Amino acid sequence: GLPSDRNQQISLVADRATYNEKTGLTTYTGNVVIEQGTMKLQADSIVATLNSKREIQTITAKGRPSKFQQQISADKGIARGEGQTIVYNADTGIITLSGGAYLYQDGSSIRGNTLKYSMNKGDVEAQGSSSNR
Amino acid sequence: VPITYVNRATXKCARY
Repeated sequence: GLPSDRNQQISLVADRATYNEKTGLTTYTGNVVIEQGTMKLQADSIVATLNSKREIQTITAKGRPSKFQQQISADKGIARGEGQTIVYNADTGIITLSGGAYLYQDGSSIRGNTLKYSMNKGDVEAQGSSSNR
Repeated sequence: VPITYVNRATXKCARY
């Protein structure tokens, strides 16, 4: 699009970035991050799927480790979500720890099967374990 | 609200 950048709000930064012409996607690599709020969505690599509106209909993330962080309080700066792969509803602000998952905050962490990330006074309570790879 | 696509390797930026 034309220059408008006095009105930006989201920022991604990448060391290797690629469009995906024959399939509409955009794919990013090299310790990449997308920022807007306390949701510290870094990875190595990000696959942004998008439609006719340039609307980013869903995003997939991966790295070594696979995880993102979040800032919840000035002391509770340390919350995070990890899993076998990560997929993100940019359509509603909710991240999903795909297949098998781990979720951590100060004083608590929970792990097991696939789960959607929480930002309220409620947990997932489902329990198990999963290997690294 | 809009997206900034800023580059390492180059110190430049992009949009959609």
